[PDB]
Amino acid sequence: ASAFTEGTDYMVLEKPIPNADKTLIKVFSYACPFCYKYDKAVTGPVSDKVADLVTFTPFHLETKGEYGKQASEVFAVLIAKDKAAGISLFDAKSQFKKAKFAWYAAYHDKKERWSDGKDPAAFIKTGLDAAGMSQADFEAALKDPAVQETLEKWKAAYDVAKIQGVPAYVVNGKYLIYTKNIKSIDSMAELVRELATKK
Repeated sequence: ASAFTEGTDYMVLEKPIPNADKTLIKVFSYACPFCYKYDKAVTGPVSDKVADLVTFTPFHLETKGEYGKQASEVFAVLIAKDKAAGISLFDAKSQFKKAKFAWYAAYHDKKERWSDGKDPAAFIKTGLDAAGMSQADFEAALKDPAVQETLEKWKAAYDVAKIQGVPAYVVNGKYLIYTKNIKSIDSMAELVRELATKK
């Protein structure tokens, strides 16, 4: 039927993310501990359960941390590359996934700060080395118009992140899930399916 409750399980965004129908967007930051937690355990299984209905669509939040935009640039490049190649963003071979988890580990587990903003080379190296992509290949791919448009789209992440922090899971660009009220993977997957099929 309909099992979930407006104002508790989810809310409608005042300003929807445009051009996002049939997506599960996850607004996240490399510098976000709960993003790491959810990425390790929840994001994959939930996305798998709803993959027949919505496409998993990461949105990186550039405003958080000293290297938010550098991370966004790398992620945008790596997602574009993975998707060109037909590789799932949860596949062991995903370059996006490798970079993402390398940064999560460095930042959250090893408390790496790469000289507090002054060493973007060192920051980018952590992600690119994990992904197996060269500095030169990254700077060249950054120029791709579709990558630049991804970066423009992700500017929308800030107003969504403000509401209840990150991670912020959004369905069809319209319905924001309350992270603190997520009960389980099985529950969240049904919540996403319910939201995805709203008129």
